[PDB]
Amino acid sequence: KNTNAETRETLQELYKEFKGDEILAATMYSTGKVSASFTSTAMVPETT
Amino acid sequence: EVVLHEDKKYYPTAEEVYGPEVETIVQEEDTQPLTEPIIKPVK
Amino acid sequence: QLSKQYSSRDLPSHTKIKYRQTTQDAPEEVRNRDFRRELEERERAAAREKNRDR
Amino acid sequence: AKTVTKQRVESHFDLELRAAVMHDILDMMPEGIKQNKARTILQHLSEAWRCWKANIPWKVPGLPTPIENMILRYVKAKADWWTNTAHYNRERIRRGATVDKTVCKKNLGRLTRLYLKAEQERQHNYLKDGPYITAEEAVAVYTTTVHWLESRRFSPIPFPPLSYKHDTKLLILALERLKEAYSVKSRLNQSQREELGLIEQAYDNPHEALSRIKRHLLTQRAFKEVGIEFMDLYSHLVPVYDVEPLEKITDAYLDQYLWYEADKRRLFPPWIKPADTEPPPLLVYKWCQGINNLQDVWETSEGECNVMLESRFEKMYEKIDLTLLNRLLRLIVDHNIADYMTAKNNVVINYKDMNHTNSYGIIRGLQFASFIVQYYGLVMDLLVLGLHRASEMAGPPQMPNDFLSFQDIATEAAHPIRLFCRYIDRIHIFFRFTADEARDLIQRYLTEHPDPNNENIVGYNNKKCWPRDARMRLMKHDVNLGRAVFWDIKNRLPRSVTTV
Amino acid sequence: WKIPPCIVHINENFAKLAEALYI
Amino acid sequence: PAIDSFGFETDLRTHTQGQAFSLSVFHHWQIVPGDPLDKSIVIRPLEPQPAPHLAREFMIKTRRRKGL
Amino acid sequence: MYNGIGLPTPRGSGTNGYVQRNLSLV
Amino acid sequence: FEPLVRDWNEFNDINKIIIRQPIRTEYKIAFPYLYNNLPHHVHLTWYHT
Amino acid sequence: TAQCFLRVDDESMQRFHNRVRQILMASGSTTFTKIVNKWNTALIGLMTYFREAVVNTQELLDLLVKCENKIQTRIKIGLNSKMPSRFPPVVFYTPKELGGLGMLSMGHVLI
Amino acid sequence: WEKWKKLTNAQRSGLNQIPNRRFTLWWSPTINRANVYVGFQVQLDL
Amino acid sequence: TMPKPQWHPPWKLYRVISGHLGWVRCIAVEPGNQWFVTGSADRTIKIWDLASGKLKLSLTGHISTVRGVIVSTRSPYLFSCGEDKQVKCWDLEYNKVIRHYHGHLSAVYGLDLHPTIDVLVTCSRDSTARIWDVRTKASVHTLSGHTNAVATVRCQAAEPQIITGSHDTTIRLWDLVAGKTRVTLTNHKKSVRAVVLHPRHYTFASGSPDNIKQWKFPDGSFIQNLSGHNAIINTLTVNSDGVLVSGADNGTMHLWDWRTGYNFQRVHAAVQPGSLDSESGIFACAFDQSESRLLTAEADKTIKVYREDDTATEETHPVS
Amino acid sequence: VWRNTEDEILKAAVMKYGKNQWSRIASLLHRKSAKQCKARWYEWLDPSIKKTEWSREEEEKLLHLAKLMPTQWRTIAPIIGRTAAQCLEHYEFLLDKAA
Repeated sequence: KNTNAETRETLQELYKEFKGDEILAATMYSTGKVSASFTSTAMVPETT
Repeated sequence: EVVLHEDKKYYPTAEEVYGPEVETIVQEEDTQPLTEPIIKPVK
Repeated sequence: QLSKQYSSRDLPSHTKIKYRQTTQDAPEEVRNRDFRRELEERERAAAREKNRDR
Repeated sequence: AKTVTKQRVESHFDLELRAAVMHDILDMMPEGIKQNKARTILQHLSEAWRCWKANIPWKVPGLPTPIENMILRYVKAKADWWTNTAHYNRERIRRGATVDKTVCKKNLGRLTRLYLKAEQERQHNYLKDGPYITAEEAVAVYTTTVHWLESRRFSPIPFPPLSYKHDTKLLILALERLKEAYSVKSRLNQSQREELGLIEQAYDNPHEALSRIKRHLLTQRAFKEVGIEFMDLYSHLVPVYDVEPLEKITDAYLDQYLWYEADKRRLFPPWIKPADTEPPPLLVYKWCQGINNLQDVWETSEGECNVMLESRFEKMYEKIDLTLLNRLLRLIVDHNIADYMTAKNNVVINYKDMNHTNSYGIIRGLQFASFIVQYYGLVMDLLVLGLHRASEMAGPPQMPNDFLSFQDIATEAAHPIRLFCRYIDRIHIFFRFTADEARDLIQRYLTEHPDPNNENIVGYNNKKCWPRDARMRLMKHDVNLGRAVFWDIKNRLPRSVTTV
Repeated sequence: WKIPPCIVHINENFAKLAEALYI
Repeated sequence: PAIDSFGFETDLRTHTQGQAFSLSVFHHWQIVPGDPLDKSIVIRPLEPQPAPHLAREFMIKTRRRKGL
Repeated sequence: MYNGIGLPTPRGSGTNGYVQRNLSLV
Repeated sequence: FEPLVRDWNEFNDINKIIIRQPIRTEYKIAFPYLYNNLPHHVHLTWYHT
Repeated sequence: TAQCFLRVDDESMQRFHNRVRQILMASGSTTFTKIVNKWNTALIGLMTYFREAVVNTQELLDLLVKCENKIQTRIKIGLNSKMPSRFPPVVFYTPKELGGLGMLSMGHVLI
Repeated sequence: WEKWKKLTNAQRSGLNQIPNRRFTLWWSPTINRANVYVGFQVQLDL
Repeated sequence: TMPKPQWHPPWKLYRVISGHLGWVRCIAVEPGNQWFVTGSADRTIKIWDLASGKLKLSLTGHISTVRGVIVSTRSPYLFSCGEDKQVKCWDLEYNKVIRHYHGHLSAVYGLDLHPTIDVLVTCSRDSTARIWDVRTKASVHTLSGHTNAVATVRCQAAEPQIITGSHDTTIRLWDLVAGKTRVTLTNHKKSVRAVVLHPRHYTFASGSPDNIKQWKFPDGSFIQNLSGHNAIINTLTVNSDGVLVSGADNGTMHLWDWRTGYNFQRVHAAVQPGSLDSESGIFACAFDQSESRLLTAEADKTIKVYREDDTATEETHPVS
Repeated sequence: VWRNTEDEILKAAVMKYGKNQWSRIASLLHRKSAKQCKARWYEWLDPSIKKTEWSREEEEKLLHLAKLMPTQWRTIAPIIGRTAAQCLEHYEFLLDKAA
């Protein structure tokens, strides 16, 4: 992306001033994750 | 490597689950229409 | 105590048994056959087919 | 000893499913010596099925594994059966084999549940695999929209003033539009009776209303939940969204207002075309009559080629992104209205007993969603044409052009793209190439997607409705130009935004 | 063998997106 | 003509209730009414050509199949 | 004469499938 | 009777044909095999009595 | 300098057909005159949109014959007979002032 | 031609038979003719 | 202890066929070894080529799970049996159902053919078995006396001719012509779902979650236990060469020696990609007629085909 | 709107019948419908909704999100555990205290 000065200088300053994050960084029988993730599509599928 | 939901492969593939020497057929639609008898008659 | 009622489906039908003939596969030829080598043959032939396939 | 016919098929499937369970484990992997609580493992099994159907993560806290595996296995058996039956009947209904009237309704209900399971998964995957649009594509899109608007000399749309003169006209139009729903005045219901009450009282006191509206527009960013359901058109279904009457009124007004101001300030250039000036039979006439009036359009003497390509944007209303869309709306309206619109697309969507939260796409059953779709489509017209040709088509901001006109003949013939119309999300483009433009295009096509085996001819789809005397003739140069043109247009559109 | 009786993630590129846009 | 010899049997027997009956043999060749070489005679490609153009078409179609 | 005109079977068509020749042909 | 069972061809090319007398169903039934492709379950009836 | 030949699209024929299909399907709870009011609305909405693409599409003309006569047949079935002489055309096409049903037709053409 | 209380289920649905009934009475010397195909003749009651 | 068992080579997975849309519940091989036939819980009966594994044809007549199929040695007939309470007779020269045997009162759990006469035995969940005359579709005998689902039935030409193992955990050997129970074996503690007969040894085995048992004809006398496979046992299938395959319901399949009762191999396959691990389970096993290949029909909708390992020897695989 | 009496009749009805039989609970209430019943319970009368003061980490997280995902209150709220109307009022309140 060499589209314009706005984008070049943007990505420069972004890769410069931008450093790792804090809040969401932290915030991102058997147990039952199988049954949960199977009768719910709104979960990541475990098969074991 | 941001994986657009349209691709999103879960599920390790066949070759990777079975191995390099076992073959793996996948036969949905079949050959051989219905009208072609299995045992043929004689004439 | 055998009733006289009856059914449309129990009317006589298909009253001869088709016996498996000589060419199809009679229990005689099954008495004979060598299966292992025949099968090895056809499996190799199929592998050659799907080789020429790719 | 009666057969299993057509009305005992579901009942019989369950007799035998729950018999099989009772054989299966609750009496052949016990060691619950006492009295094996089979009557309660069967109750789990029926609640596991209800939770699968409602998309609820079913986990019973302490329950031995063999029992949990038995239940999960059998619910997956029932789910495979339920889903394959839904596939089967939908084909029957689509082509026309049933007229049975309980199958039509059972099947609309089955496919609504399946759609909402797929959808809740797609929103979860958004929030997990992160914004699909990079921080380079988003910035190119933003900067390009800024350059468009600045070269047009647009004048952003301001907040509906306090003593604005037209507001009772705009609200009278809103409410007329809303009553058109209940034209017949049927048995409607409680909720439609209440909505009609709201319309009438805001018809009587038009300033309590406008006060309420501008208050909503100023302070509210958390709205009620909307209900969904499907309209069955026998060949596909259509979602239909049900919003609460108070917000329906505030959106009706905002709809009218944005469209009035946008058209007065000339936001939408003339190729965005469900336009108020003609009906669709007249657009078809004007397109034929615009092609025919291009300059030397029917000549092939020197080996030119005309290509008419037409496609669809393939999922725009569903990969709109609410953060990028907020900022792109802010370039245009008052940050209050931009925020109201963008926060109103993020609601809880509810069907019989399944609920989820919209976070990725757009609810098309809002009343300003016409505006949002056509503005986003403007941004993608810009990614397809480029700013230079789009500004030649739209003409200088002091002197716009009309639908398919240019200013001179130099500008019209200065480029391959001669006409462009975009119905809501359908795209019809008309190119006119010279011999060497065509040759170079095909060169760079083949270089990347080489077809040595003459298999380009196979995929090509024509219209099997004219006789072969009138269809398209697939020669090598022709089908290769067709594919090169498509390959070149589909490369301008990032895949995280829309595709073709 | 006793049976009981029946009765969010966020990526971190959201942050780099939002702030790249503010810049 | 060998051209119009086709199905004439069925046509005749049908129209006359089989009372008449036709048997046929080749007898001789003859000149076809056509000018085999005129470019200003064009083919309405399915309607039946009138006599001035039978050999014109005959050539066009025969080569179109064979002669190129 | 069924000369390639008409229906295969006028059974589920809502017509009697009766055919005629365009009398105003010339 | 109800029909017994239920793209491109070259012999049907309209540039290569000569229609001097137009085929009709009487011919297609008089000569089943000459005048018809895939003629199946057909009786060839003829009479020069 | 050129001619445009028009036809109705395939997906527009299919959408008309599905619209008639749901008329007939949701009519065991309507009265004869409402079944015919919906037929009239759909058929005007097709003819006044397309208008000469309909004349040129030989597949519509058949669609309209079969669909019109399916609507008539549902009215017969609503009474309890399909005899063709108990229900001449007069009872369907008579305007609604003279008491008829008031159908508008396009299936009496020659195809 | 021919210019609250609360109703049970089968009153709030199921057609209204009266307009069908009067369409049949009006068109009735046609719907009830004598030259028919198959049909077995019967006298109305009284 | 016992003599020392014969050393048998091992078996290795070599093919995995995938085309069904629900559990695959029964499998069988042609007489002449060209094709095998599977019947599944997606209600279809598929017919696969045994060399390549290509699907030749799929028949759809049933209304529910096909729970057993078999193919007649004497006539060009396939017999299918389902959970819709129906037993069907497919004729393989038109590929069409020609005959249907009506009279059971709940799902038909299994079905077998007499090799000499033309009669049929079927076992069902109404806790009875029935003997049909193949040719006039009439029930000649209703073998009653169990007190629960009759999980399985086998028939032979010697005597007694009919062996049914049930879910009340007992086995019965029946006199056919008399049509009543000779011997009642109550040695198993859990439901008996698989029984098998040796091709040349007047002996038969019967499996249950407790342990397989071997017994001796014709009065059903105990011979030995076989233990180690502690899982619900869905199939037992015995080779000519004393190989005995016992396939279970939690996926695992063990291989034994028929004679000494020594379990020499244990296979635990892996489920097809998108399956849960609780969707591993084996419903049918079958040796081909060369008795070289072993097909299995699985609860994850697969047909796993195992072959004999040609490069192993007693010193590669010591016998314990 | 809603009055102490009706709110308590609701409470009693729900706690008896269960939390998915909205139509009968509606029937107990004079001039109240199941939409309103369900909304009232899930926003104000549910006892897993907490009416307390904000932890400082709650608040700093609040502002972090409202910057990440601007104006999406239904999406934000569950990630911190108050209803979206609470989150919204408190975010404007922090903005104005710092105004």
